[PDB]
Amino acid sequence: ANFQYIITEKKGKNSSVGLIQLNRPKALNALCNGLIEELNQALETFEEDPAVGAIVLTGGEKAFAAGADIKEMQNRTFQDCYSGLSHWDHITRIKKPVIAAVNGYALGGGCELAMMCDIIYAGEKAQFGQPEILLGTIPGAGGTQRLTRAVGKSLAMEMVLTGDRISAQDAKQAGLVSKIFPVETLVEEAIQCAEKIANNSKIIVAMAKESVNAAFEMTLTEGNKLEKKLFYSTFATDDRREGMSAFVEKRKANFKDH
Amino acid sequence: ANFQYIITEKKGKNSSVGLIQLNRPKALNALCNGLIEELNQALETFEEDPAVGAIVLTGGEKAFAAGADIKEMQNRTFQDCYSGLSHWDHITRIKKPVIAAVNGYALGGGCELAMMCDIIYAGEKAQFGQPEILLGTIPGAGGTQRLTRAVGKSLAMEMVLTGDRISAQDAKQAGLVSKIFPVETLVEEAIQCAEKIANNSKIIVAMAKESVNAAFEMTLTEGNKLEKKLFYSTFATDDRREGMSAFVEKRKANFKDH
Amino acid sequence: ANFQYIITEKKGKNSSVGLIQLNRPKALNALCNGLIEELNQALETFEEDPAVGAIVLTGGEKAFAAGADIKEMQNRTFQDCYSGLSHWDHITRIKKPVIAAVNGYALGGGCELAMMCDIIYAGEKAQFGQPEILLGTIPGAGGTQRLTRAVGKSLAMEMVLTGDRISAQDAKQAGLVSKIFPVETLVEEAIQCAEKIANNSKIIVAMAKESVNAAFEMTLTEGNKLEKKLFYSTFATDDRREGMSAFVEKRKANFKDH
Amino acid sequence: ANFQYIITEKKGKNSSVGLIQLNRPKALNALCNGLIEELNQALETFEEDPAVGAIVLTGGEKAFAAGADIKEMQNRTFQDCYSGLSHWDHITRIKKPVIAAVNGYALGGGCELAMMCDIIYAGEKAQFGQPEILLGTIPGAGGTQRLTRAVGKSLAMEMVLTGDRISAQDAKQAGLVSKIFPVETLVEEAIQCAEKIANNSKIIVAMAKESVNAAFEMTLTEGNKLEKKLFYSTFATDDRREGMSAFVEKRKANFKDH
Amino acid sequence: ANFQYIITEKKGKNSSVGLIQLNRPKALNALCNGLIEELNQALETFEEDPAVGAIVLTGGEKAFAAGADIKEMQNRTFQDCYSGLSHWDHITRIKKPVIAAVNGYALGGGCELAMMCDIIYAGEKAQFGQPEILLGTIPGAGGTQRLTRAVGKSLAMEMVLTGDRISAQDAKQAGLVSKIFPVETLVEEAIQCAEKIANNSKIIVAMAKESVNAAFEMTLTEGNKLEKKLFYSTFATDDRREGMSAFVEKRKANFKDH
Amino acid sequence: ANFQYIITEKKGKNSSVGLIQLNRPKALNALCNGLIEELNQALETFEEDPAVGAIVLTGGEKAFAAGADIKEMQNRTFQDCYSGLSHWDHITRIKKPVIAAVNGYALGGGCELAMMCDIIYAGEKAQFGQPEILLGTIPGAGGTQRLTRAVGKSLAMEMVLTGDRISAQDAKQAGLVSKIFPVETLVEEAIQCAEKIANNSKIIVAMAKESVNAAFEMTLTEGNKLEKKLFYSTFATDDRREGMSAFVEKRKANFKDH
Ligand SMILES: CCCCCC(=O)SCCNC(=O)CCNC(=O)[C@H](O)C(C)(C)COP(=O)(O)OP(=O)(O)OC[C@H]1O[C@@H](n2cnc3c(N)ncnc32)[C@H](O)[C@@H]1OP(=O)(O)O
Ligand SMILES: CCCCCC(=O)SCCNC(=O)CCNC(=O)[C@H](O)C(C)(C)COP(=O)(O)OP(=O)(O)OC[C@H]1O[C@@H](n2cnc3c(N)ncnc32)[C@H](O)[C@@H]1OP(=O)(O)O
Ligand SMILES: CCCCCC(=O)SCCNC(=O)CCNC(=O)[C@H](O)C(C)(C)COP(=O)(O)OP(=O)(O)OC[C@H]1O[C@@H](n2cnc3c(N)ncnc32)[C@H](O)[C@@H]1OP(=O)(O)O
Ligand SMILES: CCCCCC(=O)SCCNC(=O)CCNC(=O)[C@H](O)C(C)(C)COP(=O)(O)OP(=O)(O)OC[C@H]1O[C@@H](n2cnc3c(N)ncnc32)[C@H](O)[C@@H]1OP(=O)(O)O
Ligand SMILES: CCCCCC(=O)SCCNC(=O)CCNC(=O)[C@H](O)C(C)(C)COP(=O)(O)OP(=O)(O)OC[C@H]1O[C@@H](n2cnc3c(N)ncnc32)[C@H](O)[C@@H]1OP(=O)(O)O
Repeated sequence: ANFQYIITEKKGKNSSVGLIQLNRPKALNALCNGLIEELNQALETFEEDPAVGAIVLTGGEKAFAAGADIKEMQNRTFQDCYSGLSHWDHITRIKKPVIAAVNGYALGGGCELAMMCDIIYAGEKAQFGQPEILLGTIPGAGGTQRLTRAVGKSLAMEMVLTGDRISAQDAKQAGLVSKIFPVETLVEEAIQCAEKIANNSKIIVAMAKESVNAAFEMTLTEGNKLEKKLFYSTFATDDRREGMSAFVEKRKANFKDH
Repeated sequence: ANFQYIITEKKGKNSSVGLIQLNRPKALNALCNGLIEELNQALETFEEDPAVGAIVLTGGEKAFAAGADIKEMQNRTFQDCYSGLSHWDHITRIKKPVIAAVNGYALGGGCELAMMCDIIYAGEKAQFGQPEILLGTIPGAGGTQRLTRAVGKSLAMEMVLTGDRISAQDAKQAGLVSKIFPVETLVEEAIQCAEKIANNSKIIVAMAKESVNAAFEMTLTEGNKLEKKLFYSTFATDDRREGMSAFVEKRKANFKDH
Repeated sequence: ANFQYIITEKKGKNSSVGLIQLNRPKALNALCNGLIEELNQALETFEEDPAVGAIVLTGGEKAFAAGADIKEMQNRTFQDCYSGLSHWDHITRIKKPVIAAVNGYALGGGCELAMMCDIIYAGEKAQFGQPEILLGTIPGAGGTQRLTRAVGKSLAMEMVLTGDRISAQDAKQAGLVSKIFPVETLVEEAIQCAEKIANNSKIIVAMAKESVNAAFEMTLTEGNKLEKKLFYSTFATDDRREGMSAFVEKRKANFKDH
Repeated sequence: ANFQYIITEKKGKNSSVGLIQLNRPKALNALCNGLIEELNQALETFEEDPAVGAIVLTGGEKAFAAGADIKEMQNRTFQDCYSGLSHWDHITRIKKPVIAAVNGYALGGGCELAMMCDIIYAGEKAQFGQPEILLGTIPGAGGTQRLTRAVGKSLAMEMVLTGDRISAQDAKQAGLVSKIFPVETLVEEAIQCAEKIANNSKIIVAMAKESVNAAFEMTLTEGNKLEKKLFYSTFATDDRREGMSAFVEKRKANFKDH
Repeated sequence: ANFQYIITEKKGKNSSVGLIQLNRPKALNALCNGLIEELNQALETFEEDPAVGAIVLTGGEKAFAAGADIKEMQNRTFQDCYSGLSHWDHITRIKKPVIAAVNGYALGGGCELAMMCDIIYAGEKAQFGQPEILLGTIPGAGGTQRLTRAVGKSLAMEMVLTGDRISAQDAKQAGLVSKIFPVETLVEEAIQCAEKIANNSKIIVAMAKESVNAAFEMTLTEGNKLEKKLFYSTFATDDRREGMSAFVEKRKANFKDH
Repeated sequence: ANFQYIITEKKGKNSSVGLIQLNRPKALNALCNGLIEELNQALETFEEDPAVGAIVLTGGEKAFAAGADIKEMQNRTFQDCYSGLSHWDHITRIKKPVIAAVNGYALGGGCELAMMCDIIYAGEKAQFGQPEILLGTIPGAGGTQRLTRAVGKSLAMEMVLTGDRISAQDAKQAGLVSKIFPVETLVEEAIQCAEKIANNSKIIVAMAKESVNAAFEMTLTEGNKLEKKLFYSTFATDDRREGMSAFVEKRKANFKDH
């Protein structure tokens, strides 16, 4: 469509990386309903596009996304909430992998949106935080849940109770993010990692992703049994036969996505 | 009351931080029943004090606490356990946040009491450990559970099976504690974090704390749903209206704990 | 027996440590059905030897193990999977502690084998990875489950979806391994950790290992209650009464394994 | 809208109950994609109607519904499944209560659809079953999960593994259904149970329905604590003050749904 | 003490049974704060009385208990709940078994109190219900959790969403209660069950009770393992050795509660 | 082999049902190690037999099994249990369905062995119980877990804490067993049900069985998703195509176990 709040581009080898860029820089990309509706639309389009194997989500160089728009919630009631932040986690239902390339601020709903991605790459000056407590509320889209599971009780409690930000280097050391890149090459490096993934078999990559996600939803006993079943499933695909022949016949693999 | 084994003080801005100091230096604050009874009293008194928004728990410079009291345990039988270990985890039922400021030894029951706190700050010479195995027993107040969830299986196995101590630095790197301070300022630094948590609304802070804790008790799916209900609940308070107004109007929020 | 693929030896003080070494260096220790079978036999023999209190598992300098054997798997089918990698987790059923000493490559099934040990020590040049996705399959023995639980979602997703390796240093920082040592002393350092475990009471150590393992199978509430029960159980042993009388009596405990 | 497969109607005191009637009896209400989409829209419409407080779902007199449409499924593949039957559980996302009035056959997808409702009333000649196994497949929409949790392992295994049907009386005795009525008054009796529900506050009913559904997603300890939060949240509503004043003042309650 | 709203007595063979009778019949046993505090005291006194091995909780003939007390809840606010019905589940922490003998009404808080006992015996005219919804609130002490787990989703949803009562016979058929007896001998029949329990070893009974309770708190795999460790623990008591010796020696066991 | 304690035969149409009869009538089939060992061999042999699709497990007319062997357990110690019950749950790892046909007593370990089967059919004079508590021990092979999940808390507590037996009719009413047959035809009836099961595809039957068992190990969300995956799996098989072709061609299906 004609997007007012984001820009999308297809990037990388063979146009296989979908790039979604939040673009509301005077508001440092605060998450408003308008922008969320567009993000959701773009994610669905990329998800349905057969040439796209992975998505990179990024913002501007000073901010991935600072916050939601407070003015937009300022006047709601308990009843309003309860009976009526609904479309905020559509990103968790995409099957293809999604990499957040975070430069600058990722705060509040912004930190949450990044944690919902499968992988996070941070720029050198990135900063993460959940300042919701400073506004008299608490994180409402996994900020108390995905953060704690990544960084441990002590650091998550400190962040959620004080609102204090942490640096890209603290995030990486704690495992909230897995690489740090220079500011000017962040998105390009995220695009390469996405390309590498997109070169894999899509149906296998989707099973792997589902398998890793399952580790937050099951005991280890049941997570292993699920994994084992996804693993048996891969033997029903041509890609599995091809990847393994390629290694025996010492050649490169040619996946076809089934 | 007139405490035999602890000292309590009110501190920080407006006396908003309750300080509790273990004070049985002759036994390196070994946690005998009597001391635990006084601790639980001091915590309840803080909890009920409307001036108090956070608590700091600390020992002396040489030990936070060197464990449960081995002398009191020596002569117990399997059958004493059964029909008889009891008020050891009252601290987990306090709604207000509790920060452990650990200088020196925190071993066995003492490491466990620190890990039950929301946040741990460590002094430069602090040491953590679970030496229970060296007495022919295992950790009995979360030392195999909270430790493992903070530092990973490999280090928690190594600590629990050998009894080896780790440093403050190793504890920080592993996410068991979140900051390290010089010995002589640790307690002051912990009070400053406490005072920051105490400036926020007491009822919102209690909710946020409940939400974070819930990351250890449910799948990520039901944790996100429970957080969302608590987020909705915030919109039932005056302090949520006041915080959101203050952000929009760009002024200091004046929270009144409801 | 007469082993083709591994070498076993008894080591440490009084020969209390069973060492198992994978020995199929022309395939970089690839884990074929034959070798898994021997490995399982060697594990059962050490578990049954009353002289052995802990096991070290290791490979060569260049590789701990490069994976399941891709040539045996090549012509498997979805129905073969279903109706017939079955003894692949026998190691998780050994009650005595097992430490992986990983030099060089630990990839795919080899990374998984290491992650199933209680403790991992890594050599300076070690590398961990899950390159299954490059063959059109996913990790099938815990590599989406135990990895995620040790290193966090972001790093696990990146490793499983790209197949990229991580260094020993990255692995320690993320808590997948708990110590790093020079290539040449690695095994010796692992035998020392093992010998220390072996000096402790075998019954309490088996309990303490169970308890730590429970942290991935239950909520924190229930894990604490199971631990408490096993902690009560220790009071049924001679070793528990000795270990604590020793401390009180200012003398060396002498453990009898009961 | 112009519905092919279902009929809808408002019923009961003040048009408070929305009635959805599946209406493809030349195929015994076999649930083809077409019918599901229609079903799903009707559910949404009643969900958004501020006059309706409960929905009654029902089929014809001889079949509630005899499964998904075996002819639509005949030629699908394993890769079709993976990459491409999907809106089957929209009903689980409706917040208002939904009662299944089941006359005649409710088999396979049909039995699943009824088990996804909150309440099931059965006509005297109703029959429930999961005959998937007779087609070479297994239940795919909760038939091995919701059935087993309602009837116990022995009866579920017998049903799933043989395909045998059970009677309305066996279903009530086992707790899969909760009342039995004559074939010819079943719908009207469901409607009167729905109107009783619709007389209660709509926000409170939604909270209660969520509490009860959480019994299948959490341990009891966590389900109690979630329940407790929803219970406290009711005190933020006018409806609660109103129901409770009306008891005290011995008068009827007048609820406003907030 | 000198009780205002309850009566206690010791009954059974050798006065081995503590009987607690709720006694506020002019409010049908509405559970005000005051009565809750005396119940809790009486429970604690039987728990510590070494002559008592099991407790029987009953009410009057027309009512066991009609609920929490609506006049004391009437003016509470959301902030009251929050930063404030707290000692309501002390009965769940008593180690000795508690049997509810329910004659007459057990509604709302009163149904919940009975579901918190280990065993419920119902008189012929008893009725069970959760009418909270009719007051614009939801059950707040396990009514949506313990009821659903006993009777299945359909019947719990119907009860919680309509407020309708069910009979003693429906409750027994659904497994909410496990015996029905005549109104006039109900309490003596419950005493008989408690005396039988009290003749058994207290320590093994307590462990059996904990093992049954674990069935609502973990997966079947882990509850089997918890149970196995409790079963090994029994072999530390004299009573277990006595119990089996007596079977093999063809004589009566004499238990000694250890 | 030459079994001392059991008898096996193949039965039903096409000899498709493996019948294992416990045959140690002078001890009422008390389950000593020797008998468990033979039991497990007989089950493995039927598991591996491509003509067998289901197994019927039975005892004699007077006792299915009266428990673990009290004579063998008498002189065990705490410490024996630690290091040394072990192959007691091999039956739970069989993929083919197992039906217990219980005539007469099934008590203690014998009630537990029946509950470990997928389906229980009971003779008219069968009796179920957990009399462990009368020997000073608790159930140790699922008696506090599988029982409670089948019959609800109240009846399970009453059985486990008193040792009282329940009839066949009480068991069927509570959902512990799914059908009652006359004593002299019970085995023939169970074999007929096994024969139906064995008419279906063995690979689809095994997946159906694994799905149903999953209901005890996962929240409903994750149980539904695992089931979905299994459902997709079936589309990789020939039997799924054949069964669904057969309905539509209105002929009888010809399954080939793949
Ligand atoms: C449910 C919870 C269960 C918890 C279970 C547990 O925590 S089991 C407990 C686990 N923790 C312990 O095993 C650590 C035990 N303590 C030590 O190992 C050591 O004290 C230490 C390395 C920390 C410090 O050695 P030092 O030589 O500096 O100090 P020293 O040992 O002389 O201690 C000073 C005095 O405190 C006493 N003391 C120290 N630790 C104690 C303890 N846990 N229980 C009782 N008393 C203790 C001593 O015995 C000595 O008293 P006297 O010389 O005057 O007698
Ligand atoms: C349930 C579990 C499922 C597990 C599934 C898995 O683990 S799937 C497995 C995942 N792991 C594998 O993908 C890693 C494959 N291996 C490699 O990429 C590479 O070998 C390497 C990166 C380790 C290093 O390569 P190098 O070039 O240094 O060494 P090179 O490739 O010459 O390998 C040395 C010899 O070992 C053999 N070999 C190496 N890895 C093997 C493996 N995993 N399975 C079988 N055979 C293997 C190769 O064929 C060459 O054998 P010949 O020259 O005699 O033929
Ligand atoms: C993800 C979710 C997955 C769900 C997957 C599933 O539910 S698998 C589906 C499971 N359910 C099915 O097995 C039930 C199949 N139905 C039956 O076995 C039988 O129809 C019956 C026992 C229900 C009733 O038999 P009767 O003899 O009275 O009626 P009869 O067999 O003639 O059926 C009446 C008409 O309905 C059609 N029909 C009935 N059930 C159907 C189904 N599931 N798919 C499509 N068509 C069906 C038939 O083809 C016939 O139409 P025509 O004569 O015009 O052709
Ligand atoms: C955390 C936990 C939360 C728990 C929350 C709850 O249990 S909420 C509460 C839920 N339970 C209630 O909704 C049930 C309320 N009660 C009723 O519906 C009805 O009393 C009844 C069907 C039980 C019986 O009706 P009867 O007509 O036979 O008796 P009747 O209504 O005249 O009342 C007898 C006297 O008892 C008092 N009474 C009855 N139930 C009460 C209650 N739950 N709390 C306060 N007082 C109660 C009434 O005021 C009247 O006193 P006066 O003569 O002085 O006026
Ligand atoms: C991990 C799993 C742990 C499991 C733990 C358990 O199952 S503990 C086990 C729990 N189950 C038991 O408590 C039930 C024990 N048995 C009884 O209560 C009773 O035998 C009975 C009520 C079923 C039937 O009484 P009757 O008098 O008809 O029959 P009787 O008692 O004479 O049994 C006939 C013969 O078999 C023997 N016998 C019966 N049950 C036995 C058992 N569980 N272990 C060993 N031997 C047993 C008797 O000792 C007797 O042999 P001799 O006369 O030669 O002596």
